[PDB]
Amino acid sequence: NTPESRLVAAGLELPEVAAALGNYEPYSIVGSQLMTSGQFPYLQGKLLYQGQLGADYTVSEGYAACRLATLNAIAQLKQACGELSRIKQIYRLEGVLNVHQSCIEHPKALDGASDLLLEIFGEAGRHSRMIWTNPVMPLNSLCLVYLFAEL
Amino acid sequence: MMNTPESRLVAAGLELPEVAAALGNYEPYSIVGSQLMTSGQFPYLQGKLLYQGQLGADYTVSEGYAACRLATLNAIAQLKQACGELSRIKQIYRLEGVLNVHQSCIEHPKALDGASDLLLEIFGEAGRHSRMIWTNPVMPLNSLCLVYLFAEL
Amino acid sequence: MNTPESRLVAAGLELPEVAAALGNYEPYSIVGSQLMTSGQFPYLQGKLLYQGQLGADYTVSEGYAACRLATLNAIAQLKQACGELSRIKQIYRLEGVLNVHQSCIEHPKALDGASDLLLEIFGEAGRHSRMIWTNPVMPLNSLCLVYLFAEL
Ligand SMILES: [Ca+2]
Ligand code: NA
Ligand code: NA
Ligand code: NA
Repeated sequence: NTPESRLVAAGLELPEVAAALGNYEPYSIVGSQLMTSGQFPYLQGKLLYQGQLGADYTVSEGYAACRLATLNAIAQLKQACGELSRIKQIYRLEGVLNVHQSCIEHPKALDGASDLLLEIFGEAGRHSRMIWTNPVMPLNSLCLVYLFAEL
Repeated sequence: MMNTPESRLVAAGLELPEVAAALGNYEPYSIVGSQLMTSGQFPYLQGKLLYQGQLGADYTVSEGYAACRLATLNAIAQLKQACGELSRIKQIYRLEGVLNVHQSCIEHPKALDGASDLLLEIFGEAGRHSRMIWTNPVMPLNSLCLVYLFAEL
Repeated sequence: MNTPESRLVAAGLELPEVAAALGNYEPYSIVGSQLMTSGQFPYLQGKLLYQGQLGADYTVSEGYAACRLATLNAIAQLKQACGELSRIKQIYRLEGVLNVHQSCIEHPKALDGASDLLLEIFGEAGRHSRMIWTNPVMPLNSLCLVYLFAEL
């Protein structure tokens, strides 16, 4: 029973992996640690969420956005390791959101990422996390997600 | 008798707080190999978030220093829960801190020294760390700061 | 041999003197085979050359120049730690912070100043993943801060 089967059972198709925005690699590996560059909420090559939590998007939409960015991040991890069953653990999630001052519910939005990790990787998806808000995002994305995996 | 981090906390008159619950569906710490890393730690005292606002607007630099010190005390409580005896930590090799800072203030590195100085006070040479610092406009719980620690076991 | 040092020479780049910490922390630390710097600034001859905000005070090409200079500072730090830059197996990660005005989202182009220098100087050993942030307030009002992670 693989992460891939769970994606199928959840009705989730892994997107095509997006190109870097600059002269960097989409992931790197040091020893047993695999880490992604920033992953966006793309669907069918379109950046679906462009704006700010609390102003343009509700918390439930932010949740959806972090879920989709994480699906993109998982696509990136699959590209890197072939079979997602090779991943011993997704030990760390780090996420950035653009958030209006009137809203401090961004940890709920980032649960979109956390929840998918647990859904797809099970106990292997239990992770620590970091959260940031930034005023300006690449592509005006609502969010950016980074994953760290142990092989 | 023994020069443990715990004895230094006692000597400093510092009691470790109870470890706060996660704000979402994540672990308070994770371990990969010999690397133990916390999730975000807040300046809680007796279950109350003591600093809520922005450096330079709501809090002075010395208050930010105190806030980062308290968040780091919380982070040390988290580490103690994870490893039992803080003597088991070979080094706190990295501190990463976030503050909410008003444009009129660039003395946030001095605030984050509240964290760095406590790591050195409590862990001695094992507390020597590199560090990252960020400012963010919006914080969870409107906290003035958030601290993350990374330790080698 | 073609080495990072020889490539710096070829690019006409001199490594700056390594700046002091802004607080009670180490300029780098090491866990296992992983070396990680603290924040590195765009210093030239001991002067912080870029103080302000991308899109407001500095253009994208100036941001690129700033990130390049901060990265040259970071490489100076790496050379101090490792002695010979050939001993670095890889610069596996770059993490950069910029202060950026709402009117500008071309900060990834500015951070390419850092990414491009790593590739120019370290070649294949300079291929890295990266993280980018924007923060409203920076230490020393620097335009940018760069952090490097190297495998030893
Ligand atoms: Ca990191
Ligand atoms: Na909307
Ligand atoms: Na006040
Ligand atoms: Na200018």
